[PDB]
Amino acid sequence: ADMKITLFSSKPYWVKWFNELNKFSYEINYVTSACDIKSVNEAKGSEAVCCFVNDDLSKEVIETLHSNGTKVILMRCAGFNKVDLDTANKLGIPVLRVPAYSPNAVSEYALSLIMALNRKTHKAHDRVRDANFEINGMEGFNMVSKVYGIVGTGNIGEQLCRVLKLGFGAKVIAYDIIENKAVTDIGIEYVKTLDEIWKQCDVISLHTPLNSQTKYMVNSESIEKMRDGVMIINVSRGALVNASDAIVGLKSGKISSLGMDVYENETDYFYQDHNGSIIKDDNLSLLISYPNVMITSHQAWYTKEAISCICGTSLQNFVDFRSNQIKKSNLVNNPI
Ligand SMILES: NC(=O)c1ccc[n+]([C@@H]2O[C@H](COP(=O)([O-])OP(=O)(O)OC[C@H]3O[C@@H](n4cnc5c(N)ncnc54)[C@H](O)[C@@H]3O)[C@@H](O)[C@H]2O)c1
Repeated sequence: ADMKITLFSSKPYWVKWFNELNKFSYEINYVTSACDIKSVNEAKGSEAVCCFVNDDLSKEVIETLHSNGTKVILMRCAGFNKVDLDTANKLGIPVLRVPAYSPNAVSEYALSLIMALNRKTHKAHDRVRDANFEINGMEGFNMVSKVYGIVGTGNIGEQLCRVLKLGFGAKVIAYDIIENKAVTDIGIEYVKTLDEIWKQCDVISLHTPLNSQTKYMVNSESIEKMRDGVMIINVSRGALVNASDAIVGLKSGKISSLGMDVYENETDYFYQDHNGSIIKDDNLSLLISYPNVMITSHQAWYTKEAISCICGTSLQNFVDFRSNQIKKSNLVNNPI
């Protein structure tokens, strides 16, 4: 019990890294299933549980977890939108996240999606595999010929700004409620209203969190106000884009391409192999089938450095918990 971790939403990459980095003699119970009320029993007698972005740390499961001997929750990710902190606080349970995995991983993936919808290397790859070497349809653009707008000049945003403005010499505009200095210091200009981003930008990448303001940022109102042939990247939170609006945009031609590593109803799909079963989500089924849409299963973060840091940090969180030395930066809630 005292040294046992039950790790929910296990996959081979989790096992591989958590073992490699487990230098502290911890017993790890890897559960393939996700942490929901049907699964929370598997943690019985486990002092610590480790969860990921799509686990269900709801009031009831937390209560069960506490009523069965677990005392610390380990978020092996920086997000916690699905953890009822209040239940945890009242039960004296710390939740401990990994606030800082390499943001370059997410920014350079966002670039990846741009390059891919641009030069269409996947399309090329799918054709050549079928012995079709015709390149009609794969005309791209020089990177400097488009105006990139970044919404959210934070930790990931800032990086995408550097690589663009610095690596290609492109014209880059930012919209943010604050104003990251690193962005203004390399001659990138901020616009006061998003309405300017639409008017001026050819490819837009979103790097804000999801909140009552940013939700459905991309919708019919804004899509209409956008340029023709706009490319939209979104590797942040799926709900920044109203997918059915986005489809209308794509159908009517207003939107040239769409790249998303995240999706509003992603919880019932990502990370799992569901071949042979009908996706019942029609927007998601359609987006996947459209030929100018990149949809990937929330993997922008998955580099060697990011997952090494994630696992190593969660394990470290456990040892900190037990030496009563929790790092302020990793404690999300406030238990008694
Ligand atoms: N694997 C993945 O796909 C993955 C990995 C890490 C982070 N993310 C997502 O990327 C998003 C941002 O990442 P980050 O680490 O750079 O966060 P961050 O705190 O460093 O930056 C968030 C920025 O959004 C700015 N902003 C501008 N307008 C805003 C508005 N109207 N409402 C709220 N914020 C506004 C804020 O000032 C802030 O700087 C996160 O929401 C996170 O969910 C995805």
